Amino acid sequence: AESHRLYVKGKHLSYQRSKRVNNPNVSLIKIEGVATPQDAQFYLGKRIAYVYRASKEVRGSKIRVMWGKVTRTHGNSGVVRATFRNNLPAKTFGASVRIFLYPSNI
Amino acid sequence: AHFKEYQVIGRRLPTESVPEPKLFRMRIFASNEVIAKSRYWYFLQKLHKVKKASGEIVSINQINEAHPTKVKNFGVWVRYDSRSGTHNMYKEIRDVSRVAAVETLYQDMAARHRARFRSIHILKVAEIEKTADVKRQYVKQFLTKDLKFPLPHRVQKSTKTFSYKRPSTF
Amino acid sequence: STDSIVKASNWRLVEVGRVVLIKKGQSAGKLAAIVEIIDQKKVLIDGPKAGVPRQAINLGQVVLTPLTFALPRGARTATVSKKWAAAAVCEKWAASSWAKKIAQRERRAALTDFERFQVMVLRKQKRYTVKKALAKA
Amino acid sequence: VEPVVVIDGKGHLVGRLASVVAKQLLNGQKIVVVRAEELNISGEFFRNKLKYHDFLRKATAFNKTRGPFHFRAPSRIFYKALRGMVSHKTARGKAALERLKVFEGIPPPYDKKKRVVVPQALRVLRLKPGRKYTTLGKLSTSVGWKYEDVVAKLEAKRKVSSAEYYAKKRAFTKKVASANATAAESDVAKQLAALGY
Amino acid sequence: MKYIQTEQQIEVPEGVTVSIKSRIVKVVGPRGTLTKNLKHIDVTFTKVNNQLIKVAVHNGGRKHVAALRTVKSLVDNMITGVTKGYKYKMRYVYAHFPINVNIVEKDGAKFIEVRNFLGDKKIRNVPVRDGVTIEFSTNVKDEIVLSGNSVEDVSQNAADLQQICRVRNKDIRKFLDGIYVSHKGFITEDL
Amino acid sequence: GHLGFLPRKRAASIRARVKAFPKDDRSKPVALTSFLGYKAGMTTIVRDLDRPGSKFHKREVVEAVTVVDTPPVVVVGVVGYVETPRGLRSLTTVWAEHLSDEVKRRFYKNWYKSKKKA
RNA sequence: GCUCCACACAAAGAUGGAUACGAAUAAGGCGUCCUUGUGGCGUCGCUGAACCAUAGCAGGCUAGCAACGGUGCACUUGGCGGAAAGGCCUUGGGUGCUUGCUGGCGAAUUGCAAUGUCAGCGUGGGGAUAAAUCAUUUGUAUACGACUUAGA
RNA sequence: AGAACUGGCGAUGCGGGAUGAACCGAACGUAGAGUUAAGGUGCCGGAAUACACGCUCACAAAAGGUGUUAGUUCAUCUGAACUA
Repeated sequence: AESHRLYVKGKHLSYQRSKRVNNPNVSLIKIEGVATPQDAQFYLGKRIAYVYRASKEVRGSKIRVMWGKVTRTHGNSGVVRATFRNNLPAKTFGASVRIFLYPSNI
Repeated sequence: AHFKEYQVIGRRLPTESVPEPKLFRMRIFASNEVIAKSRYWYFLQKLHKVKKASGEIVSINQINEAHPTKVKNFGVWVRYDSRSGTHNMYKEIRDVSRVAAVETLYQDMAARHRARFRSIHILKVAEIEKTADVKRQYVKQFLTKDLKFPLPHRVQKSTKTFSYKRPSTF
Repeated sequence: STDSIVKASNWRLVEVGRVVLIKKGQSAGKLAAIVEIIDQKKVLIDGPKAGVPRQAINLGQVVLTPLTFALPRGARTATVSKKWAAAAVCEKWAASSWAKKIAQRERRAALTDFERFQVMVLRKQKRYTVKKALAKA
Repeated sequence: VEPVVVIDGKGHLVGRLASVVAKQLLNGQKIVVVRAEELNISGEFFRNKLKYHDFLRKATAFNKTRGPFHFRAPSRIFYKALRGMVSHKTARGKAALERLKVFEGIPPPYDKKKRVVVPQALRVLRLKPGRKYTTLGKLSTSVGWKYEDVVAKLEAKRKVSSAEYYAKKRAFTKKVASANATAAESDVAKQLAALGY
Repeated sequence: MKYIQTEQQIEVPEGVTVSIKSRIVKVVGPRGTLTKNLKHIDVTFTKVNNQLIKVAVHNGGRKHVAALRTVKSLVDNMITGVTKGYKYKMRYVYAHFPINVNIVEKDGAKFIEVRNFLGDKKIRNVPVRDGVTIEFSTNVKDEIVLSGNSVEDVSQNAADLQQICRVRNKDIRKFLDGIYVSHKGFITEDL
Repeated sequence: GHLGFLPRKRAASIRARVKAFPKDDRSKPVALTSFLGYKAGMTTIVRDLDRPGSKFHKREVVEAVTVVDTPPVVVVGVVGYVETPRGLRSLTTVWAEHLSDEVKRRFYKNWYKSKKKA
């Protein structure tokens, strides 16, 4: 096919933060097409994978990934807190985060 | 909030070897029960000499609407105090119940006349059973015959951050 | 020519006996009609037909419609029903292009994946025909 | 949702459009604003002119060279009121304020791309009618921006060329939009109508 | 108080045909057609049948109806402006100082020529518009008639003449010789 | 002194530049809108003049003056400038397809060591 | 900038499509009528949730049925775009594709997930081209600078 | 001025107050998940360009407004003086 995308796309935004103290445990995620929390409830628990490049070829491929889940809803507009294993670099606020579809429970 | 309107009846306590006092009754409009009993004490201290502990309270009721789908007209006598003592006031309110009027009155008292929920004391509310007893012009503005107006320049609220439409009122 | 050019701007008008499409509530996309008017904002709506309970409403929640009929001042449930079907507004409504649209996206919503695949292959064929036939002149 | 949105300024306000363009930058959606002349502001032309001048009298005493500057071409007024809303100290903001490109008019090749609007910053929707407002290009012309006459001359060029294209296109569509009518009512069309289209 | 509806009365006589864009209005008449942009009025026009027009502010207010009634006066000034027209007779008074006013056309000017009013060695000119009929009246010495369609314009350039004549610096009533508008009225009569 | 001229420092150019031009007119001949001289020498001239009403009228007068040497000047090429809502902008420089020596010499700071391949 | 040899990259965040009148918003499009209107008739909008595109090993190899399409690429006509034009249409052949229709062979073993893919290029040393500089001279410049001449 | 009581600071972090010895909360072992106080939810910045009815065009205290909205009391057919 032309389009093999199996994953909704999204934007990384912030770490969770107070007005001053951030808490870079849990990235906050914006999801494309979710405008509302009850839309979120579908996504909670899928596997987010942040994907980027490294010019030094590591495993035989220069494309690297961090994985992680999506835990709970955030705010009324449908931000969704995700926590990766190794926290997102904060180099990327507003970079495209991919939200796969599985675990699949419907 | 949504108001609810409580019939309230004090027995206020009978003295020694004196039975069954005069069982005062009032209609208070609150948003819940405790606010009511709060008032019924509050006013009832003033309306003649008593005291909270000295008295008692018996009956409480939520008096539902009479006929909630009949559009009804009202007029209302207010006592509210600012800066100095009150000025007893009167209005007319066109709405679908007793409660809806009372509410709208509160919002209005907050919108202009600047006296808060402690201060306002409903004296009496009444439906206007015929027409033409309606003096205030803004009310009977709608009492005319064959009444029509359009949407005053419809404002649609789009739920996205982009439209391609160059939207129109229409 | 001597007839004037003043015109037209014919819009929807609040008035008794106007079917309104309620856009949010427990109705959320049904029809009712305006019994009678309270003031610049609040009105009293109902129809027993589409199920909407008769209630006050603040016009924000509700969009007017091109369709209306005739009806007394402060009518009632049964009445508004009899006048309703008497006016056959349901037929009239659904006949329109508007309601065709609402029904359209409603159904496109319900497409099963496989159904959606049907839709792919068909539109491929149909497209191919229109392209064949067109661009021959 | 496009890689690059081309946003129109006509009929918008500043503060509202500014805020939105901002936050969208901080989430990394590239933006090219266009037709800055056409922008609007609350308030009559007087009040705005006063606030701007009262910003013209803010300078630095020892020397003006690094002190408060003043900008004219509406793109730069908008740009200002926008950049106030980004943190341009950090590398976040500076990485954002690069994603924003403001123009005046519609320079190539953005004519040929579909423009969009922001429904929450439009004037027609927001401001209550019968209440004064201001057009930006005016204000900026009266604070010394000189080029307004040229801009019109260029748009009165584009709009003509535009109108030609939009003509032919529509004309073309009349074929297809009518052509489909013969492919209608056929079986396959009956189905595609039953499958929800 | 937000009046729910408001309308005022307009009648278009058979002599004139009123054609209206969205809000922009043009009157056709025997004398001349008038064009006016109402875009700043914020209001709705309706017609009953062919003789008449009602102006409507829906969901009214004070300032807003204040604008409405004025557009009543402007459609009027268009109607009465074309057929019955407007005649303003201006009068340039002098005794010792001969006044020279000559309405001349240079480059298509038709501007107005004022001199030796209170002893000037320089020519005080006034610009003029289209739609003004100028005449130096015969049968009356020391007077001039300017007429036309638009109240706005005839009294506009009439006011613009009486204010080129300002006498300051000096005694106010010294010379009540001056430039005045003697007549304010129509062309017809008996209309 | 005046704050007209700020800031203080030198004029970076040996030849000045022309910061204005007479507007234009469409109905004229093609006209040479300006020209540049070489001032050579100061001097003084006596004369008389016609100035009615002035106290020097028809009256022999003396004042110093300045002379400027003015070679008749040679033209090579044309550049039209488009107008853009930034400023003007050039399109292309053109020339005479034969140039004099000196204008060639404008394109070399070192003339003798160069290859004259310009 | 070119040529030779020796050796180094490659022969702030993508994964269908950035999908184009303008103007008012107390109003406008679209089709249509006729004389050409500030006209008549119809109709639309109340979301882009739209529209196109989309099947085939990450997209193979092969049989035809229709139809002269659609589509690629490279040759190619012609015209337009100078607001940053570098973009768009277009004409003419070939080349491949086809999913509009029906065929036949291939896939595993990557073992139940842990993207699992499909965004000519500088080095340093030669040869050559054109320079520019220091230096030298001059003086309209000048404290040093810096600047202006001349030196084939 | 010192009169008394009674708190808080002195030995004291943390959330908010754009910033602060005196203000609003809040007791400090290290961590994980949840829930709130105080304060807020245009952007800077986490959170509703939410919904609702209304008002207005940014210590000086008594005031003036042919401002504006709603009421008060007097009399005709709308007026007067005022109150908010």
